[PDB]
Amino acid sequence: KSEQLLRIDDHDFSMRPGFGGPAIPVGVDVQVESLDSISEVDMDFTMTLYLRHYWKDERLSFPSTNNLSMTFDGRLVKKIWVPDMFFVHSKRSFIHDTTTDNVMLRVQPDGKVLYSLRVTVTAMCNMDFSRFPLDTQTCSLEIESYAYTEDDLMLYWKKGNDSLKTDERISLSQFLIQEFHTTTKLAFYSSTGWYNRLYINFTLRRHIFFFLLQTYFPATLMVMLSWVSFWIDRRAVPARVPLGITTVLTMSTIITGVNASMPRVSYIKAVDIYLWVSFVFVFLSVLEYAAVNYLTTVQERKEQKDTHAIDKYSRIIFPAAYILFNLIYWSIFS
Amino acid sequence: KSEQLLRIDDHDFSMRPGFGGPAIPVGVDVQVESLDSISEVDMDFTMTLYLRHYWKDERLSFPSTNNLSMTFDGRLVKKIWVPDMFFVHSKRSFIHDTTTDNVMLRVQPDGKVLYSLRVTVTAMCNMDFSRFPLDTQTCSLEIESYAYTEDDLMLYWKKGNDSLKTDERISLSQFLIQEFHTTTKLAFYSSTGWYNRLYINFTLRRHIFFFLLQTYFPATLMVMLSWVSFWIDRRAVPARVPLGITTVLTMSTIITGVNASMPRVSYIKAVDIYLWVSFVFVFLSVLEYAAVNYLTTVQERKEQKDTHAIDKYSRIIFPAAYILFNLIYWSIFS
Amino acid sequence: KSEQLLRIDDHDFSMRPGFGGPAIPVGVDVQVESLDSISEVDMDFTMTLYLRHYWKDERLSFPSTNNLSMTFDGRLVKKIWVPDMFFVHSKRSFIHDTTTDNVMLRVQPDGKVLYSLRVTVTAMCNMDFSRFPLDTQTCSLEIESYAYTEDDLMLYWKKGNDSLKTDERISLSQFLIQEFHTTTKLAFYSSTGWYNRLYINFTLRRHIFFFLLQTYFPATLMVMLSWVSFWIDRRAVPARVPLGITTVLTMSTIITGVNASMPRVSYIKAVDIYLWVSFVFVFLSVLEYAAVNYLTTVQERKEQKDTHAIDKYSRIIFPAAYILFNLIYWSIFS
Amino acid sequence: KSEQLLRIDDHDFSMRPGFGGPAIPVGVDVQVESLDSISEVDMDFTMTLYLRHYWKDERLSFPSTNNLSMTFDGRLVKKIWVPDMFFVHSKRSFIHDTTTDNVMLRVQPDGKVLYSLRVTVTAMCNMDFSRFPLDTQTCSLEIESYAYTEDDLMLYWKKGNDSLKTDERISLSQFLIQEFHTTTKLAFYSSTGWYNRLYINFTLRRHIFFFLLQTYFPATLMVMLSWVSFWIDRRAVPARVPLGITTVLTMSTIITGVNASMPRVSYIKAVDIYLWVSFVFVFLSVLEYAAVNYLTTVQERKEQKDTHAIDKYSRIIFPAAYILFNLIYWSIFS
Amino acid sequence: KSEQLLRIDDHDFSMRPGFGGPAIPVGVDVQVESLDSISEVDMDFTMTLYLRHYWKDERLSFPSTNNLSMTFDGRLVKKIWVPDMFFVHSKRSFIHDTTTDNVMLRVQPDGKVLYSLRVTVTAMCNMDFSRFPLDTQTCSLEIESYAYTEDDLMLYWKKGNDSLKTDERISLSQFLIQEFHTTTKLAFYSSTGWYNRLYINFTLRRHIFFFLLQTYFPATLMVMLSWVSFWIDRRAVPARVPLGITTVLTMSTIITGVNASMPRVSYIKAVDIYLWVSFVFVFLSVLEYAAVNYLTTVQERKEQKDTHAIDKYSRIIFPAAYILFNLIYWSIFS
Ligand SMILES: CCCCCCCCCCCC
Ligand SMILES: CCCCCCCCCCCC
Ligand SMILES: CCCCCCCCCCCC
Ligand SMILES: CCCCCCCCCCCC
Ligand SMILES: CCCCCCCCCCCC
Ligand SMILES: CCCCCCCCCC
Ligand SMILES: CCCCCCCCCC
Ligand SMILES: CCCCCCCCCC
Ligand SMILES: CCCCCCCCCC
Ligand SMILES: CCCCCCCCCC
Ligand SMILES: CCCCCCCCCC
Ligand SMILES: CCCCCCCCCC
Ligand SMILES: CCCCCCCCCC
Ligand SMILES: CCCCCCCCCC
Ligand SMILES: O=c1[nH]oc2c1CCNC2
Ligand SMILES: O=c1[nH]oc2c1CCNC2
Ligand SMILES: O=c1[nH]oc2c1CCNC2
Ligand SMILES: O=c1[nH]oc2c1CCNC2
Ligand SMILES: O=c1[nH]oc2c1CCNC2
Ligand SMILES: CCCCCCCC
Ligand SMILES: CCCCCCCC
Ligand SMILES: CCCCCCCC
Ligand SMILES: CCCCCCCC
Ligand SMILES: CCCCCCCC
Ligand SMILES: CCCCCC
Ligand SMILES: CCCCCC
Ligand SMILES: CCCCCC
Ligand SMILES: CCCCCC
Ligand SMILES: CCCCCC
Ligand SMILES: CCCCCC
Ligand SMILES: CCCCCC
Ligand SMILES: CCCCCC
Ligand SMILES: CCCCCC
Ligand SMILES: CCCCCC
Ligand SMILES: [Cl-]
Repeated sequence: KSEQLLRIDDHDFSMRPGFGGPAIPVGVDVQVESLDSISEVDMDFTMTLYLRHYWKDERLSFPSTNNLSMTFDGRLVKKIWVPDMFFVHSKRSFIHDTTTDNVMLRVQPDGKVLYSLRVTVTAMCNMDFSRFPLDTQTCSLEIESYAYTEDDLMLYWKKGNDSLKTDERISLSQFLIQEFHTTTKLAFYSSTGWYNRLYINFTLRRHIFFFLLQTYFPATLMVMLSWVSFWIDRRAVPARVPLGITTVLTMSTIITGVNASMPRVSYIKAVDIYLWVSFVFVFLSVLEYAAVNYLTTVQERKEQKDTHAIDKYSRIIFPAAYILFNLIYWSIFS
Repeated sequence: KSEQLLRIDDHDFSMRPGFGGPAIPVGVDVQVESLDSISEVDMDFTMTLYLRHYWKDERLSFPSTNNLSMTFDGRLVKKIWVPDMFFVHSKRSFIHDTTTDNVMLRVQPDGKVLYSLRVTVTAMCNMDFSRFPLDTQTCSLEIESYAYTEDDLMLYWKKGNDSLKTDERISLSQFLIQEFHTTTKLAFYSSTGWYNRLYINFTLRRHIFFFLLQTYFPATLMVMLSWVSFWIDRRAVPARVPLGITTVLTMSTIITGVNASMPRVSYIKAVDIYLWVSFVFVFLSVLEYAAVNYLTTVQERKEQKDTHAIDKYSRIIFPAAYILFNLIYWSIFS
Repeated sequence: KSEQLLRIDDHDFSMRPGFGGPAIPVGVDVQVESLDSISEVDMDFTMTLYLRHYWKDERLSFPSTNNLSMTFDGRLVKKIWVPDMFFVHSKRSFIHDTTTDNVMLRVQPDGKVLYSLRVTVTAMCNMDFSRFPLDTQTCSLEIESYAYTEDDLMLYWKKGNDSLKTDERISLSQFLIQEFHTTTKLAFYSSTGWYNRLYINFTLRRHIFFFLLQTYFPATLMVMLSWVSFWIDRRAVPARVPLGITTVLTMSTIITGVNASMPRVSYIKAVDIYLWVSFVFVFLSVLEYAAVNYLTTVQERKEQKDTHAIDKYSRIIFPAAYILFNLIYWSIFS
Repeated sequence: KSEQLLRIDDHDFSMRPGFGGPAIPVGVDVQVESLDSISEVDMDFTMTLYLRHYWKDERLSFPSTNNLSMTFDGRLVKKIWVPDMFFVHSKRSFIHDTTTDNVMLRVQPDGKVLYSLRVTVTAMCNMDFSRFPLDTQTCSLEIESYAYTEDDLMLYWKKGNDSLKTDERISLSQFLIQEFHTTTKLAFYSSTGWYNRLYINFTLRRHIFFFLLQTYFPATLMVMLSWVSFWIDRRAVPARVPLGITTVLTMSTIITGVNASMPRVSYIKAVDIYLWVSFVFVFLSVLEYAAVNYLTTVQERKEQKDTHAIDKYSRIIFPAAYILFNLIYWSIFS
Repeated sequence: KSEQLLRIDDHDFSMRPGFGGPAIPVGVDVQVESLDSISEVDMDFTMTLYLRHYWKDERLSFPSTNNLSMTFDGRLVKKIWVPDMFFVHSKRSFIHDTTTDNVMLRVQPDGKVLYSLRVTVTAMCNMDFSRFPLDTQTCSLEIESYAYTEDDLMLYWKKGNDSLKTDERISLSQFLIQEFHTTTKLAFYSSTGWYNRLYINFTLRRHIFFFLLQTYFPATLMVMLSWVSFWIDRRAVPARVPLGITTVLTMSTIITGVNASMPRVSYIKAVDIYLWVSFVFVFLSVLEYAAVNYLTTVQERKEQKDTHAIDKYSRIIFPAAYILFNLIYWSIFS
């Protein structure tokens, strides 16, 4: 029996190696397999990875006439001591178990141990959509011991920045992923003490040109089209009025569609500001012709009893104001 | 063996400490980690937290030459007595178990015990949307013993208002969170008796300006635009009619979009009242020109065989009525 | 040991109390905690409640110098006999298990037993939407023994109509709940025999005014607006034609939006009938002016080589027909 | 002890009754309780039913002074032999377990056994939507032994067509259910051999009138309305042009709404063909007036330097072509 | 007892057959039952299949007077050694367990073993939608040993390309499936070594004509309709202006609907390019008439104090440019 070579019943495996003395160091390596999904409304992401641990335990040393190691499955875990790692700020996770539990244990003749498992985790990530669609987001995954303070267990990256590997075909449907790196920091709990915590960081970005073409282009085109009325004869009322009222209707339908396609985030964003400023511009264009028509009718009635100056001034004033607004807007939001 | 220092087999752990005598006090502390989501249609919220208990049991005292404590995992729970807490008015919950069960047990040499676990819970919360989007909501989470009356188990906050801690980056996508505090109250069951119950309370609010700009602005702009027709010559029927009919169409499309974006709550809200009053105003504007045109045609036919008074009165009457309505509406709903 | 006071190993708990003789009566009480959700497409509802049982078993009597009872958790259930209740016509259910199983057992010194558990269940409910939104629905939850006929187990409400309690803040987002009561009836299975079955009944209703304002109002307003054209001069073709064609477009957009907001039920309802009758009315209004214009052009051409009678008759005929239709419709559907 | 009357430890229950000899027959009966849901996109359905088995095993015979049978729960299943049935072409299933496992076992004194359980299953069903909404679908549920060939286990319906029962109130929200019946057929696996397979069949249909009124009616009405322009004076260009352009807009909005309400199936259906033919008809109507106006302007200019024949021919040609198309279409698709 | 014929307790089943010597070969066969679903947003697919293994183990040989084999259920798996296969790049999987675990074991008298199970798996698949809807996708499923390198376990297809079978009625709602085949490749892990990996490949395609008719047809028809204005008299301003403004509105509504029906992929696709080029064409058509009207008004005013050349040139220039664009576009994207 392979389990009789290790004196399982001759040791108490309820206690850590080296109990009573200096803390036992544990090394960690991580391989990211894929990103599964992201949720903007719930502000969280899902990931699948391999987790590996390294430490030494003299109690597991066995005699040998060569240098071959023994491999075990997950059934041996319950008979020995292993680190109790958990993910911080996580919402749900589980360990794969098809066709059997995805757990492996390797023991060297001198007592070195390797412990590996395959897991999926969902973690929180606070997001800010003030500068949408030009916004940038940063995420992290956290690992910590649940019951062991730094005085008993010392947690670190096995090989520094080289302990993190990522799959070559990791990608997201609506985001670009960049700048993976790792960090460490100490955490304090008033109940027990200080703990070591490991981090994995990365950054997310959007495709700008797609959003530009979908949103900014039609509004600008509609604003430019609203200016055509300034060059039509003021005596053609049945041409002048329905032009403006149909332009307002088109702008309203565009805004409603754009709202219907965006993530349901209930606070002001930059695109909304741009759209509503364009709406206000379209509205003022109709007000202008209203004034011009009333003034012309009053003058004709008074005379009874050429280009109007308002149109001549508007032809210059409206484009200049729109250009100034664009310049300020793109200086603020880059 | 660490478990041989505690006389597990020398005691009956089916019975509470102090059985037959005064009730055993139990203290509680809670740390909120994050809010996960909220559902307005189902009226419930989800939360993740740490739960901690404190009590004393002489049966667990062990001799020691120092003052060091022993730490245990979840496997020891089934061999001893622990409080049976549960969440009241909850829909679902579970305990995290990756990479192993998130449970810890600490025993002092004098028999003091600390019991901590990490859990996610979904709880009900009745909501009222009468004053939407200006409404405010209050929520609470409840904790109670399942089988032990106050005569056997006394439940309380360990440190009063200081027993509650919240994460510094707790936030919701579409809500603002404020005013966390704790309370206690007694509950009565006719089957068994009286029980102690603990509460955790907080308040929710919306972003007003976003809803204002999305909903109230376009309706007001359309109502103001409908008034332009009063200043156009009454002899331009092909300009007067299509203006009004297109304004009605635009208002209808706006209302349909606004309905399509709101949570599916099937009873009257304030925003609906505002929108339909604006719709009625637009409708009356078309009726006005209908009357004016019929009267003018009748007068011309009678004569055959200047500004009309109706327009002159409407130019003043319509804005005043709209202002009065706004004043009453914003006095009622603040 | 508390379990040594009951002679567990001295009895066979695979057989019911009183085996071989008259059936053992069992009493039931239910407390409804909340309604969780409802699904109109799948026609089912979800509920959370406490379930309690009462019976007597002499085998569990224990000697005592006082009149105190013993309390047990769910671990004792597997060592004794308990009733095997199940929910009929249910889709899914489960028992809460945080922080431990929500089960309690109380034994009196004379052998009386109380057995309580907390459960969530989803049950079917056939619905008929013919009279939507004026429809009414009735639901029920059913409880029955799985393996025991009335000759072995007699099931009844412990205290008649007083065995049912409901929470004071039970509510649904889109429904009103009323008229809770209980009933019993016998059921027959050809495989085994007759069984007792318990019922819990309640009724559901909608908010009428919300649906009225959302649906019936705009259609009526559009039908009334379509009548304006009868009072405009027949010589203004460019005003008469686009009015009607835009009214048809507005009505079509309204119908499409109303369809987009309703539950996806694929058979005819009353609201659809009302909407399509209004659509037909709008369509006939355009046909009327088409005829009037053709007749006027023919007469002018013949003469070449005042109010038309059709308009004068239509002004009276259309409103009367619409009023008659409304009267019949609201007499049929109340 | 009831389990001591059956010599459990005196027999090997790892082997089928009659091992080494002729195959043991097993009879099956099924009672359908309800249909839970259907998914057109994923093409599958869900069902809840009772499953019952019948066979004889001499090893379970026990002496008795009467003819009473013994009833067992699911805990005895693991101690004896039972058939290993499974559902073929299924996606997921489970056995109900509230308040305990829904399993029953009945043993006669001569060794006859009845084995019943309550289960929910989701199964695949390939669907074809070519003739939607006039299409018809056929479904089936399949049952088979997992490890036993016909040489060891013979599976059949206990009572032929009478072994299938259905609930009197089984219904689906958007479908009609009819023609339940059962069949059997042999299946071959190259790995092991031949197996018996049982079938349960039924048929599904839609409500035709609802779809007719929702889809076909508005398109026909719009096509008929487009013909009005043929009877208006050709000199009223501002009435003729906007009529046609608004009719095209209305038709486009109707088609978009109809697409938005239908199941997301990405291949051509009959309703789409009808809608796009109507669209083409509307488009040709505008082209006609374009030609008429250009020809009239050319003739007036040439003369400078009555009803047009095109309108007279169109008034007859368009309705005849539409009627012919309808006749062919409804002859093809019935 | 059947398990006493195999000397279970006389062997250590924690170690592979042939331990210490050459690697043990294992053969694999797969039968695909159905495809369950696909997700374009999450880029993954689901499948159900049977998995079978073949190998030889002398430790399981038993004496026999004939050549009959013994069949076992899943309860024997835990008492012997079996290969630890797992799926690479998978998101979730599970083994069916109704009415019991779907596992079978067959042992020949000489020690040959067959091991079969039924499983459902969801796997990742990176997709590229640049050429949508004309795009093509390739997918694969991967199988590998979790703890055994090629030096200990040799994995291969049992019968080459004949080891893969597919159901005759496998289909997807919105895709066509073709070209199933298998491949093998070696993989390297720096932690342990080299591993054998098996592949299953297939290809996906769309229905082109459906997308053509739904998307490309209406845009082309609207572009062609916008050209009608070039043939109308330039003196009919109230006919010329609203035509163009309504054509722009119709095009915008079409684009919004098309966007509302497509999978939410946030980057540029070919269909978007086609739609926005058509939009630009419609916009230029309105600009043309604006210029023509201004020039005519200026000339009339100057004279005060026939066909215009712009229309004559446009009638030829616009269709030629559109044809050239179509030719280039369909040469690029085939
Ligand atoms: C809530 C933070 C300030 C947001 C400012 C938005 C201003 C937009 C006004 C648009 C007017 C048309
Ligand atoms: C149901 C509680 C009273 C709601 C009152 C709403 C009144 C709105 C009328 C709108 C008329 C256009
Ligand atoms: C299917 C049961 C009869 C439904 C009758 C509906 C009649 C509505 C006709 C509407 C015509 C515009
Ligand atoms: C893909 C199978 C043939 C489908 C034929 C559809 C023809 C519809 C043409 C509609 C033209 C407006
Ligand atoms: C992002 C890769 C290049 C995409 C090029 C799209 C060009 C489309 C322009 C449409 C102008 C109306
Ligand atoms: C904001 C004013 C709305 C009414 C303006 C009507 C036009 C006035 C022209 C003098
Ligand atoms: C008619 C004079 C020129 C009109 C266009 C002016 C554009 C000004 C942009 C700064
Ligand atoms: C509510 C009345 C609808 C018909 C009114 C038509 C206009 C009348 C002008 C005198
Ligand atoms: C249902 C008839 C459709 C064509 C009617 C065109 C108007 C005719 C006026 C005499
Ligand atoms: C012009 C005569 C009165 C027009 C309105 C008549 C309404 C009739 C409703 C019964
Ligand atoms: C003006 C002559 C009759 C117009 C309608 C003809 C309908 C033909 C349908 C076959
Ligand atoms: C398909 C042709 C589109 C341009 C036609 C413009 C009308 C021509 C009238 C002679
Ligand atoms: C000369 C006609 C000018 C028409 C107005 C153009 C304003 C927008 C220019 C892009
Ligand atoms: C009026 C001269 C012909 C107009 C149509 C020309 C089409 C050119 C396509 C290359
Ligand atoms: O309850 C606790 N007191 O400290 C810790 C926990 C859980 C997470 N590890 C540190
Ligand atoms: O069934 C009961 N009778 O009292 C209680 C319960 C459950 C919740 N604790 C108090
Ligand atoms: O299979 C059965 N034969 O009778 C019954 C069942 C289940 C539900 N209880 C009565
Ligand atoms: O793997 C198999 N070889 O034959 C069968 C199976 C499963 C389903 N029963 C027949
Ligand atoms: O952790 C590992 N080191 O090598 C492997 C694993 C898992 C998958 N098998 C090969
Ligand atoms: C009218 C558009 C101006 C854009 C300027 C952008 C400056 C970075
Ligand atoms: C016309 C808007 C009036 C708003 C008044 C608000 C008073 C608090
Ligand atoms: C025109 C509406 C008539 C409503 C009558 C209602 C009778 C109960
Ligand atoms: C114009 C509709 C004709 C319908 C004919 C139907 C023949 C079965
Ligand atoms: C105007 C459409 C031209 C299509 C050409 C296609 C060449 C393969
Ligand atoms: C829209 C503003 C017009 C101002 C006329 C004096
Ligand atoms: C805003 C334009 C004013 C023009 C004054 C003549
Ligand atoms: C819309 C009301 C008009 C009243 C004319 C007297
Ligand atoms: C409602 C306006 C009435 C005007 C009377 C002259
Ligand atoms: C819409 C019907 C008109 C009838 C003219 C005689
Ligand atoms: C339907 C109206 C007919 C009028 C006859 C003069
Ligand atoms: C729409 C086709 C018109 C043909 C004129 C000759
Ligand atoms: C398609 C109609 C042609 C008419 C010829 C005079
Ligand atoms: C739309 C471009 C018009 C150019 C006139 C010179
Ligand atoms: C783009 C058309 C230009 C025409 C020049 C006469
Ligand atoms: Cl006009």
